[PDB]
Amino acid sequence: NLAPLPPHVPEHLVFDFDMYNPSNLSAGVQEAWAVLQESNVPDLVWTRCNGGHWIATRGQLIREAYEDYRHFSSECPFIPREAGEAYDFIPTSMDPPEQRQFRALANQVVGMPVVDKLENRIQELACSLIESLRPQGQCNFTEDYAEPFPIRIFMLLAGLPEEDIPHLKYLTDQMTRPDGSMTFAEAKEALYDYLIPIIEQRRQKPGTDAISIVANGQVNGRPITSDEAKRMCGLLLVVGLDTVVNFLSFSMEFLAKSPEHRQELIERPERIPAACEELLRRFSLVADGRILTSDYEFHGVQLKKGDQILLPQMLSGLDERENACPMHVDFSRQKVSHTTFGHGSHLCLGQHLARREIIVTLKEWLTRIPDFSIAPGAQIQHKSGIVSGVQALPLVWDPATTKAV
Ligand code: HEM
Ligand SMILES: CC1(C)[C@@H]2CC[C@@]1(C)C(=O)C2
Ligand SMILES: [K+]
Repeated sequence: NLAPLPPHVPEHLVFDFDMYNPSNLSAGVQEAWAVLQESNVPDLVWTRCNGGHWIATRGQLIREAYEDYRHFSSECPFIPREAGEAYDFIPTSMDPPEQRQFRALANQVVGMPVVDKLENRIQELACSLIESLRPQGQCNFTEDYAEPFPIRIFMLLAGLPEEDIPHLKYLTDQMTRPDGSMTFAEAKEALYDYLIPIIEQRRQKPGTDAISIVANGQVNGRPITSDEAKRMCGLLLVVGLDTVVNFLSFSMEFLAKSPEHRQELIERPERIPAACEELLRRFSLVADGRILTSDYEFHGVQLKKGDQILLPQMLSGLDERENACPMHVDFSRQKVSHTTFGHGSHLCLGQHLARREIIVTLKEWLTRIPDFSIAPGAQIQHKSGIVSGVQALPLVWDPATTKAV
């Protein structure tokens, strides 16, 4: 359904892109979004889909808008508007200066220092999961590895039982790729219904888990409030259950379809880190945005106070203006440019944990299962939203070609 065109939006800037069900989704989600970068498409367009909103299509504008928080506010970061209005997670729903004090505490529970403490656990789980699958000669990658690996590690640090995964995963997914059964607001309240008692429980009897640290934390010298802690932990759950999980599947789908690249990493393991960065660019998957704090002329386009603008983190690296032959994957690419982990004051705090999980996966999987492919006749389906993903990824391989170690 298309919303009536606002009086200030000129017809020549209309491009009805649906971020939750893009026209060319069958060609791959990144490819579907890339249509926004075709020759005849303006740098900034307006779509009448999902209530109506602007979409910056080039890395230059995306980066600029993310840096200018005075005009582009995070107060309402999601499309549709009802979702952005209900969205109140900390620190993502705040703009500087207020945002910074909470960011410092968040970095404390998901930052590099935390990764170091989880290193052995992360390594051990990846190897354990892969070894268990190796002899089967097949797997449903999304549910057999992409989900359990990142999620179990997260539940470990958050001190939450693994049996709670199904429910929490469902809720998080409704906030990024809603199936229609729940509005963002309904999913949020369900998430908070789960968290509130745990936070109070851990404020009374503090543990060493991430929820306890946040719950009993301080924000620039003063005690964090119960609601602030709740809004912070809400973000942690979403990010721990619906980010790396999706990216791993895009990366493995690609490797399953390209023996050449698998071979390159097998022969030269030292290239894994660089490969991780090139895959992060090519298979970027996030797209959220901002709301205009006032009327503002941006790159020749008149934006009105309250207008929502989608700033696809995914598009910057796919922009041929930033990377030549953007759809081509080259692990030796000289200057890999992207905004996969965001840009500006809200730059991803968990990117170190994400990269570690990606690199460990690449290394340990290729060491045990060097040769694999997409299951016979399988047609991989992608899903689009605030965070895009892969519906299912059935893989097959000959056990005789694997190495247990
Ligand atoms: C492939 C994996 C990941 C991607 C692509 C990703 C992407 C992003 C992006 C684009 C933002 C900024 C959004 C905005 O500007 O509104 C962000 C923020 C954040 N991310 Fe990540 N993320 C990933 C994994 C993680 C993980 C594993 C954690 C921790 C468990 C994490 C924690 C955070 C936090 C706390 C913020 C909010 C920072 C702030 O608002 O100041 N991220 N991430
Ligand atoms: C857009 C994001 C990827 C960023 C981290 C999780 C996410 C869905 C948010 O709500 C903020
Ligand atoms: K809001």
